[PDB]
Amino acid sequence: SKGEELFTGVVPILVELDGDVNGHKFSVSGEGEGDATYGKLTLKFICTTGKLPVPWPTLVTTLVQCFSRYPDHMKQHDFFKSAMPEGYVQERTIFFKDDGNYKTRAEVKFEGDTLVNRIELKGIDFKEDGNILGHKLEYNYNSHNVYIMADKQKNGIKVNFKIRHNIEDGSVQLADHYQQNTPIGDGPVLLPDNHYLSTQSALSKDPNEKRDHMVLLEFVTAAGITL
Amino acid sequence: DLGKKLLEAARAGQDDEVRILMANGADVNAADDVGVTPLHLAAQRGHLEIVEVLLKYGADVNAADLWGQTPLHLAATAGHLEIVEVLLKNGADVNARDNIGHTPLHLAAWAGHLEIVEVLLKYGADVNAQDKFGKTPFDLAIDNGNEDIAEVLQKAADVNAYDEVGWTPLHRAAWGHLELVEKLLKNGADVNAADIDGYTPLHLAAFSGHLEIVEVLLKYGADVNADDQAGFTPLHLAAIFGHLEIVEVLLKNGADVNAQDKFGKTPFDLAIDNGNEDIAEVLQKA
Repeated sequence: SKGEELFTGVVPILVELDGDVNGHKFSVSGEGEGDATYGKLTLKFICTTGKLPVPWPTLVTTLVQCFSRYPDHMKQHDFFKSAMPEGYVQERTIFFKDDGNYKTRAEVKFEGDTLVNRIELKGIDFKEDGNILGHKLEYNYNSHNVYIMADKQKNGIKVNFKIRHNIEDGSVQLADHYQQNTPIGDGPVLLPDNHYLSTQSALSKDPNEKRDHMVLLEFVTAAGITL
Repeated sequence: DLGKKLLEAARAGQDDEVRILMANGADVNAADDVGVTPLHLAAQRGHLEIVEVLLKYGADVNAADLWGQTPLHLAATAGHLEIVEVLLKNGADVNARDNIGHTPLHLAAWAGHLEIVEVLLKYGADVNAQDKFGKTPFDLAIDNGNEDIAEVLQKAADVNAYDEVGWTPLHRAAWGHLELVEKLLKNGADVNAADIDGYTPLHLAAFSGHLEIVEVLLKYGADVNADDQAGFTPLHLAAIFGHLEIVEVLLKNGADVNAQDKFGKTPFDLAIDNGNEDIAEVLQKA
């Protein structure tokens, strides 16, 4: 494939998300850099349409696993980079416990020298005083394990993991992610063995940004295959 | 226009323009939209002469971008040894924290940069520093396969230890480290430790498809029908991923064929949906 070679250095990132949760339409745009060699992301996001109707933590997952650190002994198992530059489709269904669900379709691909994540999100069955639409999720994030599997019959991959958003009053809002990635181009891709990614994240605020924004620092690395 | 040109000169590596722009009224501490200063770009992109020039001109060695990163954080990650030494020589905070809480030592250990680790230790790096997810530079080295760094960090100075996602050494060993599993269990590792998602080492082993590890876990008392907050049992996982021998062993040790995941499927149903015709067949004799 040779698509992994497009990530040997720092890559500019562009994120564009048109969302719609219970008719509350909104748009997000993000920009920054990704460094696959060290699985690092340095991004800042903005709600281009004003106040974001849902908490920023819920969109972190939706808002480029191709920038995950795959060590040399796992090069064979990096589907994300293997589908580049044509890219891959990333579809998810995020079920929040005792609340509604997101549904996302992303086209992650290269447009020039920039890796662009263009997303379309739709949320339904959400409760106006729930943890999401009621803004009870704290502005932090947790470390998660992301379990990756080759597709049920050999075209792309599937990914499942449970996100855990902290709630102001102590409890936790789970979010079952049922992810499904498929390559856009017809070229060859790497179908990996079962493994996992170990994620880190830090949400913060630019003190000079008066808009609704999310400063994101994120470290990710694959693991689970050796020798 | 000087700030943008100085940032672009320090980025491109053009020490020609840096001293020209500084001879003009260029602010050495210019910062872009994100808090990146000419010293960040010179440090990250391996431009030693520019680092020395900027620091000589009064560049803030400890300037922090929006993500809390300093030129030392970037130099330690990018693996630029001399730049790290110079930064440390000019008053760089050896234990500055990025937004995740990484110190330069974490990043060097994360990035597999031994000589950086040695330098940072020599300049006073806190080997016991934890990021905001509980990981020490050692743990980060471990999780990334940086053995020598882990060996150096441990030397710099609980088999049931558990990180912020509930993973114990047995969870990490379950991914194809048989001898490690045997040692940990022999030393008293809790064979039924459930992580944050409710997964036990037997879940991970069945998911990873390591027969030997599954057998050892079972002969050490592993709950073959584990399912607290997990949503599956090891028999479900083994049936999803076509691990026939795993299914044989799990059944032999009392796996429940009628167990239902949180979607209502039995291991038979999962084997049917995944085309595992053999597993479905022997699961039919129940």
